[PDB]
Parts: sequence; C-alpha cells; structure tokens
Amino acid sequence: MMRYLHKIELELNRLTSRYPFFKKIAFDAEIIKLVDDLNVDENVKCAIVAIDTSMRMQDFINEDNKDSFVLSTDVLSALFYKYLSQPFYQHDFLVLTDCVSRINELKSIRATITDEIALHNINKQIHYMFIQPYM
Amino acid sequence: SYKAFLNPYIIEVEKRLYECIQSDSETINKAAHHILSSGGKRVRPMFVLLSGFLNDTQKDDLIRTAVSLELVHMASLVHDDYIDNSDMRRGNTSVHIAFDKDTAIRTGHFLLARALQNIATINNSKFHQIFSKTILEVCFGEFDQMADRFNYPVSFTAYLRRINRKTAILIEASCHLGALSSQLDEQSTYHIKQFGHCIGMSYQIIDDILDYTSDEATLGKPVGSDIRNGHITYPLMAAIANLKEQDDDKLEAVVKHLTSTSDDEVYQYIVSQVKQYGIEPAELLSRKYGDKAKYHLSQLQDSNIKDYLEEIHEKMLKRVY
Ligand SMILES: [Mg+2]
Ligand SMILES: [Mg+2]
Repeated sequence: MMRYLHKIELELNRLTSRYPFFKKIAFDAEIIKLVDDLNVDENVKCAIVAIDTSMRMQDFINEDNKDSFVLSTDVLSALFYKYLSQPFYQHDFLVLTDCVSRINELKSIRATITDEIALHNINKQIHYMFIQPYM
Repeated sequence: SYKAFLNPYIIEVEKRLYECIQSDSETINKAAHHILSSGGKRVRPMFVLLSGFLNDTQKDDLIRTAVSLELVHMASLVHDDYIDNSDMRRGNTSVHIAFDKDTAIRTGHFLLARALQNIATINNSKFHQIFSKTILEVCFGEFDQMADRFNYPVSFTAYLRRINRKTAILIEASCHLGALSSQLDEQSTYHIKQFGHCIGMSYQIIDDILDYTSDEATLGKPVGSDIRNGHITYPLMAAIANLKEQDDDKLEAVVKHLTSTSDDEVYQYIVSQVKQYGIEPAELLSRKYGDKAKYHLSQLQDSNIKDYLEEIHEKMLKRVY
C-alpha cells in the first residue's frame, strides 16, 4: 500500500464511520496498480482514485440503493475537487475535469450501440479515462 | 430595480450557461438543456454579481463564477429529483422521467464537471478551497438528512445544521466567491458573507413552513411532503413543544413511532397539528435570520448596490414580512 492509498482510505473509512449512508466500494485493482506508478503528487493520485471510483459507482445504482449510492458518488466527486484545491493543481484540474464530462459522454453514447468492436473500444476508453492523460 | 441593473449580466451568464452544456453526446445535451430550460430564478448568480459590485472593479472572473454556481446548483437538482422521486419540476417534468435513471445521474456529474471546467481558469487556491469545501458540506448535510428520516427526535442544532448545508452555504458561497473575484474589503466581505448565510437560513425555514401551510399548487407536490418522507422540521418541532406546554404529548408519541409505512391518517393529523401550533414560532425564527441579514446589509457602505440587495431581501422573505 502506497502513501497516497493510506491517505484516501483513511478519509473514506472516516466517512463511513460518520455517515451511515456513505458506501465505500473497493477501488478498481488495475487502476490502483497504475496509479501507484504514476509520476504525480500524492494529492493528484487521491483525486484520481476518488473520481475513478465515483464514476464506476454510477453503474451499480438501483432504486434499492440510490439514496445511498448517488450521494456517495457525489462526495467522491467532491473529494476529487478537494484534493486538487490546496494547493491548486491547475493543469491536473483542467485535465481531469475534462475527463469527467467526457466519461459521462462516452457512457451515454455507449448505451446506443451494440456493435462488438465498437463496444469493446469505447469500454476500453471508459475504463482508462482518468489514467490515460498521464501515460 | 435589481432586474434592471443585472439584466445585461443575467443574459450573459444565461448565454454562457448554454455554451457550457453543449455536448457531442446527444442525450446529455438534451438532458442538460431540459433542466436549464426550466424556470429558474437564477438567484445565486444574482448574489455573486451583486457581491462583486460592492467595490469598484471589472473582472471576467465575476460573471464566470456566477455561471459555475448555477451549474452546480442545477447538478444537485437533477440528482435530488431522482433520489427523492420528485417527478415534476415547476410545471416541467424532471430529467429521470423524461429520459431515464442513467441519464439523470450522468447529467448531474456532467453539469458538475463543466462547472468545474468553467472555473479551472481562476488560478486561486483560496477560491477553490471555499468552493470545494461548500460542495463537500452540501454532501455531508445530505447524508445526515437521509439518516434522520423517520428518526425522532431531531435536535434544534441538527436542524439548523441541516438547512444550513442544504440551502444556506451555497448561497453564502455565492456571496463569498463573488466578493473574492473582486478583492472586496474584508470587513465588507464578512457582512455580505453573513448576509448570504442569514438569507438562506431564513428562506429555507419559510420553505419548511410552506410545506405545511401552502397548497399543492405553490408546492408542486402534496402538502406535508417533508413529514411523509420522514423529514422532521422546525415547524413540527415547535408544534410538539407547544402542545407539551398544554400537557399534550400525543403528537410527540406519534412522531416517535412514525415509520416509512405509516398511514395517511397519521400524516393528516400531524399536518393539522403543525398548522395550529408550529407555524408562528417558525415564522418568528425565520424573522430573526431576516433581521440579522438586514443588520449585515446596514453595516456596509451606502451605495446603489446596497439598495438592490435590500430590495431582494424584501421579496424573498415576503412570507414573514
Ligand atoms: Mg433531497
Ligand atoms: Mg422543501
């Protein structure tokens, strides 16, 4: 476990302990491995993991868990914004907020397409959204 | 009037708001447009603009801050409507019904993204500290509210904390951020900041009152919607207290045992008890915050901009004044 991973886990475990309606799902394992080796600050790594987990939570939202899951994706988005605010990481902020609008755009268009290679590719782009700009 | 002086800016931010929502994604563009089309009073951009006009200065940051605050405000609405099952939004249908759940959640995150994009140009850590902090506080308030559903009693402190985070802080951030993007006097920044807080508090109380006192026409949903969804608010708290003064704790007992499966008869009883015993004290409270807001307006230098704020203070708090 890297330093940045302890930092985010500490804050997430504190939220679950304080707010029973916050649900902390497991970080994507592949995304963690990559982030581990990224050439950026501890704070940027936290923001990335925050926002990556935020968007992956979207797919698990039902009527039976929405009063939990929706708000949870929203704190994770807010944490993402917190991590890049002090000090302000302007370039990473410009890049990753772009990734946010784009990943929602890709997921929307993904809904209206059944083609094999088209689905395989857009899924790839979606899965690596927040880490590609750093590779 | 205030609509006169802000008119040029209002249409400017409105124009930029539509620019920000443009998307190479078909559904999202339509969805973002759908809620942006809905009748919004754009009250938050108004507080931003007026906050920056307290001192002599012209900046691109001022109007673009107003744009981001609107985008954030609307982002929470799309998510809120879906979470709370609110199928209607001021005559117009809500996003999750007009499209679907997935689009509803996507559009919210999209609006937030673009909102963050819009202010990414402002190279100022303090600015982002404040904005990111208020967004977090809003989230925090939402978690507690969700956990407080059908959980009596709810302390007076917890209620104030609840309405502060859910309505007050964002409006306070509008006045605070609007004042930053114009390097406003600090003593003057404190007053417009506290004004934003007090006005928001007052407004949310009034809204909590109307849930009980108004008709389904001005509410867009059934009377007593808060308590029917488990939300214990000050009017109810005040009604229970007054009844206990008359040695009657039947309302307390009922609310304590209220659950998500409670009968309509129980809600109708609660609603009528609140209308009879809880309205006046809630109005009184709202007036305290209203008055406090007046003080902060009166402690800042006399000017044209002061008059606009004072006029909006009269309108928004008409129910109590
Ligand atoms: Mg709500
Ligand atoms: Mg309400």
